[PDB]
Amino acid sequence: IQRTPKIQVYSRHPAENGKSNFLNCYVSGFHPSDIEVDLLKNGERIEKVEHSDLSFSKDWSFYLLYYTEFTPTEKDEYACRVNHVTLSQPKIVKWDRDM
Amino acid sequence: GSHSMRYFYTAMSRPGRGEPRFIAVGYVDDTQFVRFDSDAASPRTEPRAPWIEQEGPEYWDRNTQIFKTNTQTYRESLRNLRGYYNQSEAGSHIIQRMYGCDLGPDGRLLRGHDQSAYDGKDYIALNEDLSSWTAADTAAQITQRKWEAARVAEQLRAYLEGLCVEWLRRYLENGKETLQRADPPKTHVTHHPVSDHEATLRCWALGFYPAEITLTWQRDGEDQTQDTELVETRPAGDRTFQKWAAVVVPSGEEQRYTCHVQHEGLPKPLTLRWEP
Amino acid sequence: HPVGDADYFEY
Repeated sequence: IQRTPKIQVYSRHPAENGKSNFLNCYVSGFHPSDIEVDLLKNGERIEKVEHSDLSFSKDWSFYLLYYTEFTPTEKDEYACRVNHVTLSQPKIVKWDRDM
Repeated sequence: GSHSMRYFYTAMSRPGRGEPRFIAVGYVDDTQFVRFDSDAASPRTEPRAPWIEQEGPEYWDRNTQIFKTNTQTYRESLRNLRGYYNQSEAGSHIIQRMYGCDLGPDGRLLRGHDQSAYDGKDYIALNEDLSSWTAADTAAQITQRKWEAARVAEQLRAYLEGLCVEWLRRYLENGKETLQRADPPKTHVTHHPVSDHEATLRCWALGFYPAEITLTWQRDGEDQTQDTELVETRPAGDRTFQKWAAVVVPSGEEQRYTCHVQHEGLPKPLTLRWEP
Repeated sequence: HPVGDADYFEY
């Protein structure tokens, strides 16, 4: 009936502290299409996040890319927070630069 | 190479929250080139790739007319399907449609597609003969009967063999510097101890286009399908894609593992190992 | 370019 989102959090370019980059949260494999996605910096919602236009894969599941500019540092923590009808509570996935 | 054009329509009802939303996006291979969203402040077909911008006002007006009409038609279709499944007016439902044409590496039509789903389940699909339908259930049989009566397949066949291919070839030429350029993956292997007797080897592919790629790990020349963690290919946001494949191996056995990479952008498939 | 089936593709 419904499909829960897969979530990947990652950078557009290899991460280098102090160098501007893009933080991506890719949500995929989900159904139906309504979904809530925030990018977090140290646990706070980043304001002006953009996303791709709704599309879907051959199995009908939807996917979206959310992204924002960011400059990674050693201390700052980034994450993606996702809510969907299939989730009893929002799921938070931390950015791990090795993933 | 081989190329395809696809339009993806999503029509979603939302009782209590206005009329059903209709979105359409158009792709050539893995590159989106147009969108239309009935929820936009001023709904119109908008370019999403530089190479489509040169199309004239008549193109944009015609696209927008089609999508505006579709917005209304899909609202009727959503009502129809609710009725076909005896569903209440309370729930939100979705029709999805994906259709388009595939060309082989010589620009000839390989096959056409026109498939629909309701609430994420196969509903009705035009068969590869572009003449007959496969309906998933008795509800879709009603649609099938309607479409057979309205000569729908005949009209889609004309489109799929005609304008679909003509336009796709036009786009491929206009955007040849990108659409007909395959960018190979930049590859490397990383090593991460997970304990005293095991370590993770992760094979990376970055910056590739198109998205199709194969990343595998072998141990002693044998594929390690069951033991490999393979993430979904993901968009980087600059047109390219990324993927990795990981395997957990006994410490000291790292050199027995090889990562193999195949990508259209690679004349020679790659074989990599961890390089400490 | 999309197909102009809006006038006949009602499910």
